[PDB]
Amino acid sequence: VERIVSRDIARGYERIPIPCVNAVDSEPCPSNYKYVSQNCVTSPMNIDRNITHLQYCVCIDDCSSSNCMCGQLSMRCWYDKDGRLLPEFNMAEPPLIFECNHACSCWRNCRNRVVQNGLRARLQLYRTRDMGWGVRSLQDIPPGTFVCEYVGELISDSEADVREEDSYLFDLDGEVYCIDARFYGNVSRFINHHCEPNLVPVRVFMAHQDLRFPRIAFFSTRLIEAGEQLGFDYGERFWDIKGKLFSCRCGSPKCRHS
Amino acid sequence: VERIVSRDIARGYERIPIPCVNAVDSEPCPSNYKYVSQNCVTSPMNIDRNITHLQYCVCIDDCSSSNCMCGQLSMRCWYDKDGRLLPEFNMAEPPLIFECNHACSCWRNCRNRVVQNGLRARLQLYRTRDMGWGVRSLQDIPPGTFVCEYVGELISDSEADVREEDSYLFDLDEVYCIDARFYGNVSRFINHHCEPNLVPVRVFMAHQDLRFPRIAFFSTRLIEAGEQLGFDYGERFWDIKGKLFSCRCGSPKCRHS
Ligand SMILES: CCCN(C)c1nc(NC2CCN(C)CC2)c2cc(OC)c(OC)cc2n1
Ligand SMILES: CCCN(C)c1nc(NC2CCN(C)CC2)c2cc(OC)c(OC)cc2n1
Ligand SMILES: C[S@@+](CC[C@H](N)C(=O)[O-])C[C@H]1O[C@@H](n2cnc3c(N)ncnc32)[C@H](O)[C@@H]1O
Ligand SMILES: C[S@@+](CC[C@H](N)C(=O)[O-])C[C@H]1O[C@@H](n2cnc3c(N)ncnc32)[C@H](O)[C@@H]1O
Ligand SMILES: [Zn+2]
Ligand SMILES: [Zn+2]
Ligand SMILES: [Zn+2]
Ligand SMILES: [Zn+2]
Ligand SMILES: [Zn+2]
Ligand SMILES: [Zn+2]
Ligand SMILES: [Zn+2]
Ligand SMILES: [Zn+2]
Repeated sequence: VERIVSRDIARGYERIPIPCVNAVDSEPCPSNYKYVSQNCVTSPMNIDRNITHLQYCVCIDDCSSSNCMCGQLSMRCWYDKDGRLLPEFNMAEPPLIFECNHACSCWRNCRNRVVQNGLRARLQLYRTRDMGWGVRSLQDIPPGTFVCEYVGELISDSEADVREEDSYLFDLDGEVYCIDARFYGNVSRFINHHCEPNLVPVRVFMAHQDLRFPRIAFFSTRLIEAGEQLGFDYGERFWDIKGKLFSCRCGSPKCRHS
Repeated sequence: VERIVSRDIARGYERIPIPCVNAVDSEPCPSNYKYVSQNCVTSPMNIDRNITHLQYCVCIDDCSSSNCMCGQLSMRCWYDKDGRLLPEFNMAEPPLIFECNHACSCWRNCRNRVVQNGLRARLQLYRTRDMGWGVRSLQDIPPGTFVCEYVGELISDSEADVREEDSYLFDLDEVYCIDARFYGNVSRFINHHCEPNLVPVRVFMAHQDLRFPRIAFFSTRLIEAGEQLGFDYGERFWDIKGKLFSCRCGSPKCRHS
């Protein structure tokens, strides 16, 4: 029996609801954090938002030509007309993506705008048998589709150094910064690690181009089938620390942390 | 002959297009500014965005009850079920409005969220006969409706002190201004009227830094389809510009003619 413990963990802040179900145990919907749909701060982060520091394009079309400066900052625009990454996109070593912004001459519906349009896929928080909560897709997701952003509290490395919990940390890259999704986060905080992951994180710039503060967008690395759990590779720093305490349960025949 | 010089001056950044028409002269659509749908900065404004500094409500409903703590911040929520200001709203002395935010327990579709849902009314930039460009409504607007935000570049009082062009300034109160001269939305084109159909209301949404209210224009009366929008620029504007020109609003009670 699959109980519905929340019809929407986002309380309407996403384009569609993100329900939560539990077919495993009696645990209620998680409530020891606050859902936020965009990154937040406690202590101030001096993100450079001077509008005159944005690089921008002067395109008179839909930004599908090689002359778009935003595509050139991205090496090329990697988006097809449906917002999916081109097959040539390097999933193993992704470039920086510079989406168009409000300084550009183009319209809000131009080709180079995907992550700034926000989560679209139908996701569901659910109780796994042996890895706590996880996130699954309720629909087929084609390859190269934007799935969700890793959203949370932006903090300095020195602030991360003095927090007891580091199990919900994403390192952004001298002065380095982190997204801590422990106390404030979106759906991405519940995604478990997989060693052959169906999501890859991509560093993206949209409303600002402060290179210290990429936003982290997960794109699908393959066709994700309806019902599949999402996963990304937490990376070597997470496992250098947590491997002391537990081993990976992703179950991949190519698992690297078992 | 009414020429359509732009189907949408906002290039798709608003919920609806804002066309521009000219039935008066040769002038093409204005292009000596950059349209933005939300406030921007050049020099940094240290707006307090610490999420733990937000006051918030714990409502278990749609925030239509007497107990919503966000409504209490204005003594009460002033929005009805259609998002319009209650008849008792004091147009002559508007309170500060604190809308719900992401720290509240309520849902994103609660009652206390209007200005944060963005411009909805069907507006049009057009060429007036004797006041340059103006903005008109294409639809009837009932009283108390959110029409548009005064959007532009947030600058300090000392920065405004050294800017030559001051015809697109809105004063917020160590005071700040919105300068819509170089970056602005549709509101930068609204002309002054001495009996205005718009009133500016100070609103707080994603942050509650009292130095930086956002300026939301609400209708003071039923605005008729085709009517030009206007607000009262105030005494500081006319104390300065009265030296150069007189008011052309045409009101029989005009105060700056
Ligand atoms: C530039 C360094 C950024 N910093 C400080 C950091 N620290 C982590 N952990 C601890 C922080 C608290 N101190 C008591 C011990 C170290 C940490 C843990 C991660 O995963 C378990 C992780 O995954 C991606 C990234 C992490 N990043
Ligand atoms: C909080 C900052 C208040 N400040 C500095 C200011 N200055 C204005 N104007 C000038 C700026 C350049 N100096 C040479 C002379 C004064 C000004 C003009 C306005 O409308 C004609 C107005 O309308 C609402 C508001 C204005 N506000
Ligand atoms: C960001 S959380 C994922 C959400 C978590 N499952 C929960 O219930 O809140 C990361 C934590 O989940 C568990 N986890 C995630 N991936 C795992 C994996 N591949 N193997 C074992 N545990 C994993 C570990 O406890 C890890 O510290
Ligand atoms: C913020 S702008 C309004 C848009 C302006 N009509 C334009 O074409 O850009 C303010 C300027 O418009 C003109 N204006 C606005 N209201 C006026 C009024 N009631 N009487 C005379 N001129 C007015 C003045 O030149 C004023 O400095
Ligand atoms: Zn372009
Ligand atoms: Zn573009
Ligand atoms: Zn661009
Ligand atoms: Zn593994
Ligand atoms: Zn409430
Ligand atoms: Zn509230
Ligand atoms: Zn509310
Ligand atoms: Zn007048």
